[PDB]
Amino acid sequence: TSDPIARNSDLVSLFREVAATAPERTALSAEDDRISYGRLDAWSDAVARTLLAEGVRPGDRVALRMSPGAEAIVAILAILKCGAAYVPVDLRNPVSRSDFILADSGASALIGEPHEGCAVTRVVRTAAVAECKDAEAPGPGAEDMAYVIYTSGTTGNPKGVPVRHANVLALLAGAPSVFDFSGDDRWLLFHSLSFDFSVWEIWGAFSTGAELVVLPHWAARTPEQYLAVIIDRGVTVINQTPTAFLALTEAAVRGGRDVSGLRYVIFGGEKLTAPMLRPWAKAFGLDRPRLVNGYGITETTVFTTFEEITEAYLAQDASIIGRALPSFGTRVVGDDGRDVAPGETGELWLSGAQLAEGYLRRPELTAEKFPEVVRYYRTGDLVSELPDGRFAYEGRADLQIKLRGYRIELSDIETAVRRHDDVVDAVVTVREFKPGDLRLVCAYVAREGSATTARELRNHIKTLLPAYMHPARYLPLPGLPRTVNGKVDRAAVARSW
Ligand SMILES: Nc1ncnc2c1ncn2[C@@H]1O[C@H](COP(=O)(O)OP(=O)(O)OP(=O)(O)O)[C@@H](O)[C@H]1O
Repeated sequence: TSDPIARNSDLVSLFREVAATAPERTALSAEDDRISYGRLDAWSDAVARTLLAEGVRPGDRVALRMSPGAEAIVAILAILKCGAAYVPVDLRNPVSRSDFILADSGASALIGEPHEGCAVTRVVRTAAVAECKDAEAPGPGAEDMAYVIYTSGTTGNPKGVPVRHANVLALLAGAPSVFDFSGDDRWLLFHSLSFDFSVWEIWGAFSTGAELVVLPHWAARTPEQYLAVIIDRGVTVINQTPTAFLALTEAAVRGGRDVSGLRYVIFGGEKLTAPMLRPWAKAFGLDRPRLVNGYGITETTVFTTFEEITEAYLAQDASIIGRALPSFGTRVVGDDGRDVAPGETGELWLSGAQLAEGYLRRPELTAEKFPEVVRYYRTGDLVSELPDGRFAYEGRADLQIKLRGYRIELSDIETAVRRHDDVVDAVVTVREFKPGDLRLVCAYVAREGSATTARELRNHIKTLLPAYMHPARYLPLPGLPRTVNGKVDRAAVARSW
C-alpha cells in the first residue's frame, strides 16, 4: 500500500515518512512564521538529543507544560522520538491537580515552564526548545505509550490514561471512513495540550501531511478573534465543544463573517442538540462547512462515533452521536449485565484497537472498567440504539438519585429539558428549600435571542415526564459555570442557587 497511515505502526515512523516525502510543505504555522515538515523534523530531532542528555529514555513519562504553539509541538515530537510518553499539564490546573498528575505519572522530567511549587526539578525550558530551531535508538514501537492524559476527576482522583502508539494509529486509520481529509487542509491547533481534542488536532493534521495553524495568544480570548484568525489563515478544519460553537455562530452572524472556507466543524465533549445548530444552519447551510457531531472518551482514544449533521438532525430533539468507527465493537448493557433490546437505553460498552490498556497504577479500577466477556471498556455513559445502528446519547450512568420516595434519573430530566427548542444547556440537581425539604432544581441556558421562563419550562416538562421528576425551580444562567476540564462546575452551580 502507498498509504503512510496503513503502512506505519507508530506515530514517529508515520511523522518521519510524511515529512521525508514532502519536507518543504508547511507542517505548522504561527502567524506568518511557517515551519516546514523538514524543519519540524530536524528541530524535534535536535530537541530529542537535548532530552537524551537529561536522561530521557524509552518508556519514560515526560511532563509538558506549555501553551499550544510551535515549541509545544516540537517538544511532543521530541519526547515521542525518545520513545517516551508525554504527560501534558494544563496551564490552568489548580496547583493540586498538577501536583497529583506529576506524582501519579512519575514524570522524570518536564519540558516547558514548571508550575508554582512544582516537584519536578529536571526541566528543559521553552527557551532551550527555541534554541534548537534551525539546527541539523530504534524509536518507539506500536505497543509503546505516546501520552498519559488524566480524566477530569468527576468521581474521584483523576485517572491517568496511558494511550499507545497503536491506539492513535487505529483512530487515524478509522477517521477516513467519516472524513475526507487531505494534505491541503489547515487544522486549527486550539485546545489545551492536556485535552485529547489536542491529540486529534495534531495527528489529524500530521497523519495527512496537512498544516497545523496555531491560534495566536492575542486571539485566545474572543470568538471574534478566533474567526478572524481562522478566516485569515485559511483554516479548513476546526474542532469545537458545542458550547464554543454557540458563541462562534453568534460572532460569525453578527460580524458578517465568511465561514465558507471551512470544510469541517467537528464537535466533541458535550451533548449537541438541534437548538445549538439551527442558527448556523439557517445562515450558512450544512455543506460548507460540513458539521460532524463526535462522541468519544480518553479511554478509547479521543473519538468513538460520528454523526454528520443533516436536515433530519435539525428536525429531531435528541443528541445523536452516530455510528462507531470501524475498529470498535459495541454493546448496550442493562443493569443485570445483559444486552438491552434495541431501542432501549443501557450503558455503552466498547471493544477494539482504540481501547487503552487500562489506567495507570489502578489495578482495581481497571479490572472493573475493562471487563472480559473479548475485552471491553465500560463508558459510564447511557445510550440507545436507533434503527440504523446510530446511537443517541442519553446521559451519564451514575446520575440516578433517591429523593422523596423515588429513584430519579436526573439524566432523563436533563434530556427532557434539552428537548425544548429555546434551551441550549441544562443541569438538574438537588437543593434544600426548607430544612429537611430537598427538591429537584434546574439551572439552564436559553438560546441566543430567547427568554424562556420557569413557567414555560414547567409547562413543557409536564407534557413529557411524571410529576415526581419535575424540577421545582428553574434558574436561567448566561452559561453554565465550568471547570478547567470544561465539566460544569457543580460547586459553582450550587452557589448560583
Ligand atoms: N459527545 C459527547 N456527548 C455527551 N457527553 C460527552 C461527549 N463526550 C464526552 N462526554 C462526557 O464526558 C465524559 C468524559 O469525561 P472524563 O474523561 O473527564 O471522565 P469523567 O467521568 O468526567 O471523570 P472521572 O472518570 O475522573 O470520574 C464521557 O464519559 C461523557 O459522559
